[PDB]
Amino acid sequence: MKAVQYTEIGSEPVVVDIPTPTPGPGEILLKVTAAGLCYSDIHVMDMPAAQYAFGLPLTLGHEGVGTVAELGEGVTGFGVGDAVAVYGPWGCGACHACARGRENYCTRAADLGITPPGLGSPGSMAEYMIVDSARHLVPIGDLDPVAAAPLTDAGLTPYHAISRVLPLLGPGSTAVVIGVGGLGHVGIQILRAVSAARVIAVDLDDDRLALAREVGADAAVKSGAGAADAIRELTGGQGATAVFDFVGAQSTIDTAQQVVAVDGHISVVGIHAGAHAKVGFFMIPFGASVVTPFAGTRSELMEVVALARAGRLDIHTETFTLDEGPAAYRRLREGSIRGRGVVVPT
Amino acid sequence: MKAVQYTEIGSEPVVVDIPTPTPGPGEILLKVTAAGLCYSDIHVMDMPAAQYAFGLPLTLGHEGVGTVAELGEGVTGFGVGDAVAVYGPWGCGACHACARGRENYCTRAADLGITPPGLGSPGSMAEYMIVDSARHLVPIGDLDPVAAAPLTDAGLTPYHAISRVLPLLGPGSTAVVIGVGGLGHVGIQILRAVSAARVIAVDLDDDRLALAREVGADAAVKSGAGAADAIRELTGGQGATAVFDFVGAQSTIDTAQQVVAVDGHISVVGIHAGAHAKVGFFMIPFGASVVTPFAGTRSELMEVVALARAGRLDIHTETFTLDEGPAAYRRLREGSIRGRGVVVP
Amino acid sequence: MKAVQYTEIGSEPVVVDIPTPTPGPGEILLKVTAAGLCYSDIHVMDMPAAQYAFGLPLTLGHEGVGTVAELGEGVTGFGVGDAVAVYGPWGCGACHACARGRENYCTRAADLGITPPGLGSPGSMAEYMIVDSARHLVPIGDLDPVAAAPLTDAGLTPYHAISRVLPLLGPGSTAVVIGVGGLGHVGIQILRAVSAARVIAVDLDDDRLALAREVGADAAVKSGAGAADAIRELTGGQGATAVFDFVGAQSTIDTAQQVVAVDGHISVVGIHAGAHAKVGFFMIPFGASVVTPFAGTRSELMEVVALARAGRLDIHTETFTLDEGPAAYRRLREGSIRGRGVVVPT
Amino acid sequence: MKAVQYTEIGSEPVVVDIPTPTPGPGEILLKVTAAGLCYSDIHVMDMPAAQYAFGLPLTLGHEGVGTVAELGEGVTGFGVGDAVAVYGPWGCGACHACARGRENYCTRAADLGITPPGLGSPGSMAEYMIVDSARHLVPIGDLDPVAAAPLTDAGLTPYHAISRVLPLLGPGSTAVVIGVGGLGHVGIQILRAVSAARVIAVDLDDDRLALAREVGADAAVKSGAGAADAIRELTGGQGATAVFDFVGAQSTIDTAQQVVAVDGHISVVGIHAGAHAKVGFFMIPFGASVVTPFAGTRSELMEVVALARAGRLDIHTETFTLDEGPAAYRRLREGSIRGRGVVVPT
Ligand SMILES: NC(=O)c1ccc[n+]([C@@H]2O[C@H](COP(=O)([O-])OP(=O)(O)OC[C@H]3O[C@@H](n4cnc5c(N)ncnc54)[C@H](O)[C@@H]3O)[C@@H](O)[C@H]2O)c1
Ligand SMILES: NC(=O)c1ccc[n+]([C@@H]2O[C@H](COP(=O)([O-])OP(=O)(O)OC[C@H]3O[C@@H](n4cnc5c(N)ncnc54)[C@H](O)[C@@H]3O)[C@@H](O)[C@H]2O)c1
Ligand SMILES: NC(=O)c1ccc[n+]([C@@H]2O[C@H](COP(=O)([O-])OP(=O)(O)OC[C@H]3O[C@@H](n4cnc5c(N)ncnc54)[C@H](O)[C@@H]3O)[C@@H](O)[C@H]2O)c1
Ligand SMILES: NC(=O)c1ccc[n+]([C@@H]2O[C@H](COP(=O)([O-])OP(=O)(O)OC[C@H]3O[C@@H](n4cnc5c(N)ncnc54)[C@H](O)[C@@H]3O)[C@@H](O)[C@H]2O)c1
Ligand SMILES: C[C@@H](CCC(=O)O)C(=O)O
Ligand SMILES: C[C@@H](CCC(=O)O)C(=O)O
Ligand SMILES: C[C@@H](CCC(=O)O)C(=O)O
Ligand SMILES: C[C@@H](CCC(=O)O)C(=O)O
Ligand SMILES: [Zn+2]
Ligand SMILES: [Zn+2]
Ligand SMILES: [Zn+2]
Ligand SMILES: [Zn+2]
Ligand SMILES: [Zn+2]
Ligand SMILES: [Zn+2]
Ligand SMILES: [Zn+2]
Ligand SMILES: [Zn+2]
Repeated sequence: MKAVQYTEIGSEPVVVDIPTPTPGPGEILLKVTAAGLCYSDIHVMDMPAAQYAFGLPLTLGHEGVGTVAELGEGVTGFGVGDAVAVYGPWGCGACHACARGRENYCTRAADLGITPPGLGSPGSMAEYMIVDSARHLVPIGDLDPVAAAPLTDAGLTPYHAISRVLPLLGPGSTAVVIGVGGLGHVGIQILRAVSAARVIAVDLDDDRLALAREVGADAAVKSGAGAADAIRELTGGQGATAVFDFVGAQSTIDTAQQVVAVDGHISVVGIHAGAHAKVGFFMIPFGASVVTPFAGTRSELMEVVALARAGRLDIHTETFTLDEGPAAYRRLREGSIRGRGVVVPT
Repeated sequence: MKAVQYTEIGSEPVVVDIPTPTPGPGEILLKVTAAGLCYSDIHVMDMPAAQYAFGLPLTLGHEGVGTVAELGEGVTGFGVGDAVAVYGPWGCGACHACARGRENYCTRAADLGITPPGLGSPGSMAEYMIVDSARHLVPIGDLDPVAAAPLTDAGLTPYHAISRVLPLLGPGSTAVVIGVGGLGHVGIQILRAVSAARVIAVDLDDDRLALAREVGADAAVKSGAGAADAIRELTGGQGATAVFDFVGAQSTIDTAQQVVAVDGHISVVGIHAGAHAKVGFFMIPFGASVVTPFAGTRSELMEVVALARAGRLDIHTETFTLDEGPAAYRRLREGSIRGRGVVVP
Repeated sequence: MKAVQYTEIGSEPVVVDIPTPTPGPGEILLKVTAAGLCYSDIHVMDMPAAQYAFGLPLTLGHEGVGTVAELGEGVTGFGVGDAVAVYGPWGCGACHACARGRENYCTRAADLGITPPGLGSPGSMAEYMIVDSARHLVPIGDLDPVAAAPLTDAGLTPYHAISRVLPLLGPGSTAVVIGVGGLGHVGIQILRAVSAARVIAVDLDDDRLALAREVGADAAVKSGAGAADAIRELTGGQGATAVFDFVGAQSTIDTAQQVVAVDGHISVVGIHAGAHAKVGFFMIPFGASVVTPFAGTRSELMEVVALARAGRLDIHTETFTLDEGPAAYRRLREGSIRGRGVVVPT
Repeated sequence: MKAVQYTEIGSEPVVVDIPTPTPGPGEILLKVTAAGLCYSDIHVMDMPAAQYAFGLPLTLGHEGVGTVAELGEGVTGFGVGDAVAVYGPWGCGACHACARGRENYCTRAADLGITPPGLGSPGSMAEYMIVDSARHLVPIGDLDPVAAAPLTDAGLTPYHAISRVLPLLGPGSTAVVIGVGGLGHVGIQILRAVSAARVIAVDLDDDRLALAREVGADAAVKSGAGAADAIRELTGGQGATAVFDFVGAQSTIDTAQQVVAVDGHISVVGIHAGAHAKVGFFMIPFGASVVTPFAGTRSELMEVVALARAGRLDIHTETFTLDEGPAAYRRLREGSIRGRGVVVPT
């Protein structure tokens, strides 16, 4: 089968021919119908040799949707042909976090050698992929696979981040979304669907601010030195109830701290090495909590899929073939994908 | 009346004779029965002239309990003689936070000129004190005033900090308490009363570790460079579900970040200027939230009082006269009060 | 001043001339700009002499909006001319419930002689009204008073009922609204604004089903013996996550029990004497909680006002003069007000 | 192997000799170390032929602890000899409830033919028992099996019931526990461990009231006509914040409604056919919710085990052999087991 793999440290990923895998006991083989590109793949491929720990080669893609092609021995709960999304952040399934579906916060996974697809195990950027267990598949019914693939991370991650503080986001609240890319453009829509928050989007790029308004942002602010003051002018001086920072650069985190309300929240979702919030007296408002959330829970993925099925999420995508996978990663690097890149095999 | 006031920047507070105040409309005059000393008073008196904004003179004391002495015009809901605790962090009463009793997070109070007693308005370190409104009094019934005065901040603040994340602190959880002083020794007891968390106390001083064990800590370990490893050995490598840092120095915040569990919590309660948690990827576990909480809510003060009345809080105090107030502040500075200092007028 | 009062047990309310009140210390005099009619007023006026406890005469109206006309001695926080809504369910202000703004659940109010306007104290169906304390006023800014008056009960009560179980109403959930009148037509809109629940409206009257669809219900079905089966067909056999019953008749409560999901919720909001849910094993699904909520909290009223100001609530009203107040009550009795009746004094 | 089975409708269970089962793929064979008797087994054996649906014969016992004896094909995560408690209310593992560990509220289990051990599948009152999946085992380490077996239902069920409303049970709250048997005597202890609620225990039997005080009840009240007044005298007239009714007879539910506070909670946990709360205006306080909870969640079982391991639960038991199993059921019927009956296979 055809796959896109990271094969050499510091090199672009390549299209390869590798064996179609066979599912062992408990496993499911999917025919991949769509595989999302996430900017985290760029972080992974930019790691120096000393830090990179996912093994080579690595079939990329941790945003996967497919149809069940083959059931491993003992698997029930799915039939051949069933359309499914892959729950990405695999946990041990047994610990207290996993018992609540919070496999994203499993502390046993590392020691047990459990790695996610596209991030230590073979990913979805291939004609076929293996899933370890039935509990990591969520049915999507007749959802368009191209728009469904991003739900598994571009949807799941903002959904989880928002869910952690949803009780704060009542009528009269304001939520700031910083970074209107793959995650952020879905984040805006989740906020509109599950809360009555007023949504202010922030981006460097005017076309991304246009995208923000297209997907339901109430206001759009240019990122940079003026952003904090502009956001404060929009919130009447009180600041924003919650800031969801999908960039996570020091400058955006600083913006977030300068605008968050007393008893509000900053969610640092975007990853920029070294960047951090400074949470201490006189540096942040009283009661304003800060967290770096990770991925999301099993039930949260189901909820994201339910939003999509109800017509609440307009996922902006551009489609690529497997052959175009490396080109798509170059596009993601340069910031020229308006929303989420999605590879559609064959 | 006799009062203890901060009167000159950089100087020790002094015992003064000033007029007994008279309550205006809506106000209540209390005869103070106990006034707690909080280390925040030390922070206030150490502010340089450029930062200090509470006015001079300032009658100290933001931990106050008393008996109703005089009702201002229009006040009902209290009779003369009623024993009451003063809710300290006065808000506007009208905004969305205040409407939920969360006057500690009122953003309108500053612009309206509303300041708390002992921190801009006259405090409880005096024979009498004024309270602005009935909603800032909580009845304490027959609670011993000496043990009650600390409830208003030493109790309230940890109670609020713990309450923010109480749903995390189920059976099998671990809570670390750093700093077993006024706040911390009450924090341990609140954790034991309202959760099934295992409680690990941390302090510099071995006598404070003994205090921690006396008030129900499951383990008590020495603060400093070895504390993170010692705490991890106790938690089996998984770390602590929540860390309540009542010191808030950079070294204790660093300890907190090195021990907090995935999806846990750090509450930076103690105040040390410039100190901060560094909340970013690779610097803290996934899902571990960090906050600097402030004071507590109206209903939280009532709950603290209810814990005290039920016998769940053994408040360790040392009692001082008004005349000894300045000496008590010196004792607080040097760290020689085992628990909370309380002035009794 | 002109007022509408209940003056004789069993008789229609009457238009009267009574003294314009003067505010004592702590009180505020409002010039009433709009006064809502609630079906609870019908329940009150239908009480026999032995049950009726609100005193005669009683100026009706517990849904009040006005402008501050006179400040009593010592009142600050409001200026003359400020547009305000009256928080209805007055409590003691001092107990643990009141300290959280939950004056609706105050247990001390009765013993202290504290009664709400229109329900023991003089109401808003008059040119002027007294409010006991500043904490019972919420600013409405430039909101149209006619559409604002219903927020104080038609908005507040459903808002509170929904808020009690808002965490259940995630994506994929279904909420049933029974009774699309004053409360119900606002309840539908609150559900759409603060949740991603699919909303199924139920009413006896086809025109009310049309109203339900106009204000955003996803489906609207006829009440009665077939309603439970029709709702189950819409929910795929799993039943409804939550049922908000704004009728509260035995037949509607029975419908609610026959459709509620496992681990769901029934909120019995409507008042029909003797009617009750039967909460016991084999009579209701496992984990399905049932409550009779009452009014709402101070912060909830502020949130309702915030929804209205954000354009999320289209309040359907019909306007009456004070002189038409008794006629409006006859209209409410016969069920011919499409939404909420509102008296506008002048 | 020896087992205790219900074999004939209306007859006492019998000691039988049946084949030792062998684990199929995914299954685990446990050597049973302790098997709890629950009064629900009495309800099951009293069902007429027309209602009884669990098949005959049925190996009783849905409170099971054991050691891993044999691993089925594919099972890892447990080693032979590991001490484990069985999570009883088996669900499908895949639905939204199950994804959160809430298999107790699974709606798919019935249609998939999934039944719990002792309640449709073979139970723990045998020398060995099969568990369907690793996710239904929770490690107990060196916990005494006799005191551990009741945790799986006598602990789990009250724990779940309490957990549903734990935020109500702050300092100053009162919780009433009605019925100080298997469940109730553990319920008291959970309340003391996880809340600062004052606990009032209610029972018919003075020896059970003594047991209540032994396990930490603050007060003990004789059940019956005087109980409501006695409880109100203890709560100062305000009533009880929460009532956990482990009897669920009409008289105890009536007591519960007569004592529950405004904005409180009644949890009807005990099963008495036909008995129900009457939740309607004028029949219950405003805001007082009522539910019939069922079993508990996966993570709740882990928490119960954690309480036991921390020394917070003193489980009162009487031990029986397998041969004495039928005698133990007679003892349970007559109400002569002080706490929980536990069979220990030889
Ligand atoms: N925490 C998690 O679990 C998690 C999960 C997935 C992705 N991520 C991270 O989230 C981030 C976003 O991922 P993506 O795939 O959406 O990226 P993307 O490249 O699709 O989007 C980036 C967006 O941010 C904007 N942007 C860049 N710098 C900005 C600034 N200084 N101010 C405002 N806007 C700015 C860009 O214009 C673009 O709209 C990445 O760092 C990724 O690794 C985190
Ligand atoms: N956030 C708020 O709303 C709020 C409210 C009140 C007080 N505070 C702050 O809480 C802090 C504690 O106040 P207090 O009155 O309890 O102080 P205290 O002087 O009574 O107690 C300090 C305790 O901390 C211990 N300690 C000091 N340095 C330590 C270290 N590095 N590691 C471990 N233990 C250490 C001491 O040995 C002592 O037991 C102060 O900074 C105070 O200003 C905050
Ligand atoms: N719990 C509380 O705090 C609270 C507060 C306010 C009002 N209420 C009560 O809520 C109820 C609704 O009040 P309102 O002012 O909205 O009434 P309304 O008369 O404006 O609306 C009643 C609606 O219910 C519909 N209806 C009547 N019987 C029905 C049935 N069997 N099935 C379906 N629909 C039916 C009518 O067609 C109408 O659309 C009243 O009983 C009132 O007393 C309760
Ligand atoms: N909801 C669930 O998921 C669930 C789970 C397990 C058990 N149960 C049910 O819980 C109930 C209790 O089970 P158990 O095994 O603890 O029973 P048990 O026989 O061990 O205890 C019954 C206790 O209730 C007391 N009692 C009986 N009638 C009473 C009355 N009128 N007032 C006060 N006390 C009274 C008895 O004296 C005894 O102390 C049973 O009905 C059982 O079926 C429910
Ligand atoms: C490398 C990065 C992957 C997150 C993601 O799934 O996008 C992470 O593990 O934090
Ligand atoms: C000066 C200090 C006071 C805190 C306290 O009330 O103890 C603060 O405002 O943070
Ligand atoms: C009299 C009635 C008033 C309800 C309402 O405010 O509509 C009640 O209190 O039940
Ligand atoms: C028969 C009974 C079993 C409850 C239990 O597990 O004890 C029920 O299904 O409710
Ligand atoms: Zn990603
Ligand atoms: Zn795990
Ligand atoms: Zn202080
Ligand atoms: Zn305020
Ligand atoms: Zn009404
Ligand atoms: Zn009250
Ligand atoms: Zn049972
Ligand atoms: Zn299920």
